[PDB]
Amino acid sequence: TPQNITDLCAEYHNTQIHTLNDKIFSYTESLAGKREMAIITFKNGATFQVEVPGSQHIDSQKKAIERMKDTLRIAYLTEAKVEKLCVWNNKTPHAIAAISMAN
Amino acid sequence: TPQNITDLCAEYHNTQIHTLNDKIFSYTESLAGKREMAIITFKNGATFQVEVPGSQHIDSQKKAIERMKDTLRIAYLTEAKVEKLCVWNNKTPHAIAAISMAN
Amino acid sequence: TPQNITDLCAEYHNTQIHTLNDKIFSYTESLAGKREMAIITFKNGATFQVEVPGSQHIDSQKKAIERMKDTLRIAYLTEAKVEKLCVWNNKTPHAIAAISMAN
Amino acid sequence: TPQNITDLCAEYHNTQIHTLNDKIFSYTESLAGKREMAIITFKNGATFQVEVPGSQHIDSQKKAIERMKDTLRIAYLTEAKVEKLCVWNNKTPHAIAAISMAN
Amino acid sequence: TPQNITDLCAEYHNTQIHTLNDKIFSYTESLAGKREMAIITFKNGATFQVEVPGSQHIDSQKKAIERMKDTLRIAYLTEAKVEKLCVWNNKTPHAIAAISMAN
Repeated sequence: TPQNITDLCAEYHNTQIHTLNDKIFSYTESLAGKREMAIITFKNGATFQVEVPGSQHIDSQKKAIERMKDTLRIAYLTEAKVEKLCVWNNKTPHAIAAISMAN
Repeated sequence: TPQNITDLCAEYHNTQIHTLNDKIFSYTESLAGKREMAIITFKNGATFQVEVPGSQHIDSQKKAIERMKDTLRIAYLTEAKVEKLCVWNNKTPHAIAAISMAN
Repeated sequence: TPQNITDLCAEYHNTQIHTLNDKIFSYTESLAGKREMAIITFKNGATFQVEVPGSQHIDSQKKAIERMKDTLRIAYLTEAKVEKLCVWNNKTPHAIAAISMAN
Repeated sequence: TPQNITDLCAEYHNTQIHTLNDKIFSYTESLAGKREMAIITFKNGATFQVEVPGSQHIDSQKKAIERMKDTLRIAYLTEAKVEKLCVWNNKTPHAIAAISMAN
Repeated sequence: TPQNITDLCAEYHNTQIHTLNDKIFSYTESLAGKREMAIITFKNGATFQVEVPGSQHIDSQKKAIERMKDTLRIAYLTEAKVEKLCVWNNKTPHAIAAISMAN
């Protein structure tokens, strides 16, 4: 086991960390057909999506997506302080793979 | 992959943007047969519904109506602040497609 | 589609509106067999129940009952003023069909 | 149907009420195989468990245990104030039947 | 049945206790394939993992796994303040089995 976000992130091909150290600026949640996604923003314009679940997503992968969106929300809403993000740079916007929180 | 709500909205036919910049005045919720839904209001009188799930409801779409419901509830209690709303104008009350939260 | 809590209650047969404009005095919960339920109490003395699901509920309704059980708990913990309650008046305690919370 | 914890407690035969009028002092939760449960405590030492969901249970019951677990964490974190508790006394510790939180 | 964290941990031999009497320093959640889990950190630099739901789990536990991720998140964001930890010792990072929270 990886022990940290950095180490975790290292284990995937099209990956990358962002070091935010700030709370999310906006949260968007879509229910719209094929657009069942959440998008987040930082005051610097850093925009990130939580992916539309696909069949490219394992079983394990899928639920734990619903959880990432539960997390984005409570963080957004409690005024967070996001540290870093692990992300799939091979998408626009960048796909959140993992989040790290620390005050 | 849309990077904001406005754009997202644009990917559809009976759609429309509301820019409120206000928290929900009221929140309504129901379990009575065939009217299993939620309804939000604002102090200008603008009312919006989260629909009762039916056919034209992808299973993934379906799970997503549920999360909307959690969302308008917590947003309601946390003294909200809803920037935008993508809605199906071909409904009455207007059908919530997506929500945008900005501070 | 109902536009508010009042015309929605009207859609139903053995219903009626109480308008409280007050917070929940007490909340109660049982996991006891055949009594898996919740009970609300208002300071004036008014008592209501979130009914135990049995045949008389449509599957969809069941999912709704759990969300209802969720809203009452949180409104309670928060001291969320409860505006109205649409209530099936053919049960004792009065069985809740819908809840309205206003600012 | 019953409209208070007292009437409901009494519908069962290996029961008793505890009147605490105080917030939960400690909250313990476990994923230990076969010991999937929680234990609550009060300041002076009273201990109660929410059971591992099995086969003396009725099923309607199985989800209602889940929510009891939810109610006790939230009540813990938000420093609640337990009015009452209905408990199966033929079990050590005391297995929570129902819970009462009063304003 | 166990009466406390100490008791429970006491039933396994590949399990060890940690007493922290501190609130979590960092919370890390991942949805990356084969890495769907969470990581928590203490300022003493103590690091813990909630395991990915593998073959060494019972279906009861899987549900509980979910719950533990819910607890850690609530505790983190709430400045929780964890007392003790009963952990699975034959792994690194040490994997959680049960938590105790007192205040």
